[PDB]
Amino acid sequence: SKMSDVKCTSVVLLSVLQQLRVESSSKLWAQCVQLHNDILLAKDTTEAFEKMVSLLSVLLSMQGAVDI
Amino acid sequence: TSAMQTMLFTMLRKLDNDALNNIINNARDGCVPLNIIPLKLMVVIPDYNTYKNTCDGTTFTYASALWEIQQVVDADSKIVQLSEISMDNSPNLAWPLIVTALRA
Amino acid sequence: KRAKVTSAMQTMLFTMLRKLDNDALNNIINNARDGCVPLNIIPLTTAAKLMVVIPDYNTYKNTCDGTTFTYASALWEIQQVVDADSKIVQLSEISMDNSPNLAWPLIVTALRAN
Amino acid sequence: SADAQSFLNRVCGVSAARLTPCGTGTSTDVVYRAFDIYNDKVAGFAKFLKTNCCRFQEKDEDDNLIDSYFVVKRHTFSNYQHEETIYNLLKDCPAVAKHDFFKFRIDGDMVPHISRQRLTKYTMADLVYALRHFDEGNCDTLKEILVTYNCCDDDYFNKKDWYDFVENPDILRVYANLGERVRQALLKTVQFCDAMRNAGIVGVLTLDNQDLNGNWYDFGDFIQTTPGSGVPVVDSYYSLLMPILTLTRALTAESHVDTDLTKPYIKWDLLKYDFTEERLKLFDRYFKYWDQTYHPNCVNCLDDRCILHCANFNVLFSTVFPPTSFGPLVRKIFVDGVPFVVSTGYHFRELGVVHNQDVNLHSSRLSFKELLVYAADPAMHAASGNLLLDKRTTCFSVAALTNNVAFQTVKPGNFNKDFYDFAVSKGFFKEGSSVELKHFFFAQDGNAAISDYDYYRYNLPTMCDIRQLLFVVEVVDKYFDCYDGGCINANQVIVNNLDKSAGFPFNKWGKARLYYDSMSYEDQDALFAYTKRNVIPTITQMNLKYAISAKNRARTVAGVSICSTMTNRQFHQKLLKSIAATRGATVVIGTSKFYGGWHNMLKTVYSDVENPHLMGWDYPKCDRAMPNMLRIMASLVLARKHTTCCSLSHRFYRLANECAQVLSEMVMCGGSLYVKPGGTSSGDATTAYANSVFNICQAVTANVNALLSTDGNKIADKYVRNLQHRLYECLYRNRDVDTDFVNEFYAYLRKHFSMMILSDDAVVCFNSTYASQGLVASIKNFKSVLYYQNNVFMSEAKCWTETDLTKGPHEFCSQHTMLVKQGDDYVYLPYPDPSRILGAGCFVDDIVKTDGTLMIERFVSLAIDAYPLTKHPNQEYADVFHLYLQYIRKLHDELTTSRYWEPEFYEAMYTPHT
RNA sequence: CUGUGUCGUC
RNA sequence: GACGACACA
Ligand SMILES: [Zn+2]
Ligand SMILES: [Zn+2]
Repeated sequence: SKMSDVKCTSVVLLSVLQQLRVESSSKLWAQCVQLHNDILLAKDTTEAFEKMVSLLSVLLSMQGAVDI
Repeated sequence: TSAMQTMLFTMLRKLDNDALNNIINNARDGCVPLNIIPLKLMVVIPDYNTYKNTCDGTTFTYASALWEIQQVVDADSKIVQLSEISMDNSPNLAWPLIVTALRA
Repeated sequence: KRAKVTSAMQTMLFTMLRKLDNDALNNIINNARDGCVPLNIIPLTTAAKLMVVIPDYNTYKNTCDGTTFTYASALWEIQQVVDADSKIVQLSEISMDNSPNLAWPLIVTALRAN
Repeated sequence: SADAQSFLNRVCGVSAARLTPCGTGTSTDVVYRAFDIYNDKVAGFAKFLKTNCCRFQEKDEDDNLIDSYFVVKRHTFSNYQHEETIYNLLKDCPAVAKHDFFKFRIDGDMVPHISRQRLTKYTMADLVYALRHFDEGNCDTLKEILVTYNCCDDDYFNKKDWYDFVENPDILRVYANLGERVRQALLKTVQFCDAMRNAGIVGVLTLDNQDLNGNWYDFGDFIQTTPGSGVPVVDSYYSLLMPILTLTRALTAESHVDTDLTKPYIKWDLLKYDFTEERLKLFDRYFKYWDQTYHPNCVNCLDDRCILHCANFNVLFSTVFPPTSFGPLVRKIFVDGVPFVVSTGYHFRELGVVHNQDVNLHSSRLSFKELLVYAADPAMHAASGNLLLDKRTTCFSVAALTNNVAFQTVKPGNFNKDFYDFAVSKGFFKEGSSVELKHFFFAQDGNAAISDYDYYRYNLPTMCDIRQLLFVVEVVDKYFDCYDGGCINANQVIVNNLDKSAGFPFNKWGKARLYYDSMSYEDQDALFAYTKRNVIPTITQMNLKYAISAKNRARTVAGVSICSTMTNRQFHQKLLKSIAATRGATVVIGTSKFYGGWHNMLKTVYSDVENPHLMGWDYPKCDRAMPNMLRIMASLVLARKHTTCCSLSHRFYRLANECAQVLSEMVMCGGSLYVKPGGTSSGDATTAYANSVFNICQAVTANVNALLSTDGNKIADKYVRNLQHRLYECLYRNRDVDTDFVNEFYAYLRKHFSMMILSDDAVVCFNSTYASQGLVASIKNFKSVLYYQNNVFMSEAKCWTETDLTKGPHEFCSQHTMLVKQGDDYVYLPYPDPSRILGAGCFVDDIVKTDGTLMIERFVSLAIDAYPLTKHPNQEYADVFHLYLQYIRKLHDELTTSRYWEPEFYEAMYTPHT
């Protein structure tokens, strides 16, 4: 049961990523969408975790939201 | 706007993974990765009181895996060797210090 | 409902006709056998500016090297090289070592060098 | 022994005395060489077992075997004398393997026999066969044709997927490496046909009588007459050879200085568009004897069959001329004394050069229809746009319109509304459940639309077999008899979704409603009359779509301009509405899976098949791969209903308009025009029915090549043998139409192959015993037809054969089928994938459509098609729909007999209306 | 984008 | 019939 919630949270992660006008670059958005796609197309619970934490590293590299 | 961020934070505090909360805590207390974690990582440490707990020598605990510094950078772009960190010569710099690590 | 769209099409035609009633086009149609030439040659022969899209460094190397390259059998002088972010890129920043630091698709624009 | 050595020194005679005893002194009768025979008993293009051959082999220098065999047979005196008496006439032209007739005594006494000279190992018939009837795990005489001719290496096949087209497209190069050989074959066949005419030899030319080195042999089916008059019947050879002339590109050397593959490409004149004299010279060089008047242009044809013939020739004849001369032609039309540059003609890759007729310089002003036809051409757009060189794709770039290319991103779909909290609450999405959410709204970066449009790179020039197409068309039109058609006026047309994209440039000022309301009825009809005499090229804006899928590929939908659809609707609405409004036929479009629809459809497919086993298929990249000749065939089959409304010239101009507008038009992907090589533009008005016509064409072609390529000497029936005889005869003989046999073959198909064809997705109910004896087609007969006609490869992992009847089609229209019980009335039910249903439920396209205001109607339309899950034996499948109904009731509550809280709604949508 | 079916007001 | 929605190609 730790794959459906992971895929859905990856979807909401890519959504909140684009919501910050991150789509205004080539490398960053290409890598982000590759992460999201390889999360969705995954079945393993660990690779999805690694790509999730990489997406979260992307989200925290900027300063749009830190400590609610 | 804030609804997506709220849902994301709730269902990140619902997954409850080790590396996930590790990254979230480090980003809460200042440690921000200057790039995307590859699978060569750079992190900023806005202080030193919350740094003694994470790195010690060539060992670096981050992303639930091991990292290893290769050279440390400071604000004025000097190579701070890792035995300079002490309780006396601390306020002689701007606290954001770039740590350049590597995988196993 | 009708006058508006008629005027739209008419002024659009007469506007793209400003950069179309030049002398190079009249020259190339004065050479045809019956005043009829294919369309695929009109820009290739009389358009006074080139736009080449470039996905990576290897195609750039052999398509737009130096400053004067020859496509469509003419000299082209390069100005305003830009990348996928609509960001100007100097000719020095396009190097093999720095190629992984800039956007992949470039847009090199040249002018017909007489 | 010594007899064998004498046999060797005697077969040698004048050639090299270093032959290898391949087989034995006796006839080695090597098995399974595909023949092309036609006599009073057997007919077809099949793979009979040879018995008379003895394929000796010479070895090259250094004791290395070489590709050269002497086929020593055991002929009789009669045919021996016949062959000698028709070979002494032809002993001078090059395309004659030196038969070298002689005698010996191979029985101990008095036995005659022949011994060939340097033909090949494998035959031209084997080349054509192994290229047509392609098997992914049986192509043994195709891993040798490609190897023994330096085209590729042996280890190229250990690479898995070596044979595919849509992946590993270097096989195109490995095949095209045979182009010079096939061109030498064409040349030699011409130097043979003319050598026969000029020497008086009347007879027939077949494929298995040539050889890859170009040589010919088996000169027995001829007969001698007064020299100077004899004509060879060369329909079969050219017809069966055609489909590989554009698979190996036998005309890749006419683009050179002296037609060799070393000199530089012809520096063609940029301002030359006619090419009709070069076309006549191409025909006089390669098909000097193809016995039917070939017109270089297609405007000088006689009927749709002449159009198919001439266009099928030109689709190969126009791979030589530069791609910078096709597309529209332009002229300096003056308006008020100001030079306009618009289209006064068109050069088609197949239909030749066609000129308009309502063209006139020195116009004082322009009207609405004139402004439309002007601003719709790519002429004024590509004449003033910056020259473009797009290195991201292969399609011929034309002219960037704006000053900077535009990238567009594909957003990710919403997720996790309260219909996931409830899904995880009500015992779903737990550890390894029977269902798992496996349908997402995937996302793509900026460089997606152009990399997806680049998938037209799989569309190739294809020269279909014309003597077979000119019969498949009749069978298809028989499949389309029960529909009425014909041109309709403006007032009689009906338009739905009047607020969609009106195409480029028309989308810069409004939707299609704007133009449809601005134009008057007289103006629309005059534009239609004008387009029935003039050719109008248009532009299709190809943009990305936003939908859910189980893959991560992008979906690019195209929108054609409005001046194209506005006329195509008047042209085709009658026939399309008639196809939609009829039930019980083959093409099932306009059906309704509700109210016993699925059950009645499946019964009609089970109509009266004797020993039934269902089937199914899918064409990979169907739209990106459909050849231009098959698209033109579909257009002509749809236009065949016009016989009392428009003359031949009107209908030809309508076909040319359709081609220039939807087949090979200007596509604006991004901010720059491109040349679309072919395929079906999604925004076409008639694409869902052109795909049906193409579907029936592929199925009938598979049936024809399964009934011909079967060994007629192994057909226990006494009627199928004669039906196959007359099938081959109506294919490659009798240039006219044979309504008798067309009717009888259509009846045979309807009785033993019950198709069910909604666009691009079909299900069949074939007689299993016949499809096992080879009397009809199977998946092994669809894969091959695809590989040599549509230029794709149909993997057997997406094709299902159901050996049972109780359980219905595994998947038709993405729905499953479960034979259910409705009160002692066992009927069929369409049920979908529960993963897809749960995905559609949880997610939503974009965040304005969260089910918060009045959007429960979104969730009712999911249980309307997810009801039969409740009747599945797996309890979780039923719990899918029960969870659906529970949360639909909770939605109805929090929002406070069409009440969607009780299941007495979905139960009614599957029992007949009354 | 082209259509096909199925639901909701006037 | 007008509008909106969902599903299939
Ligand atoms: Zn003709
Ligand atoms: Zn008509």
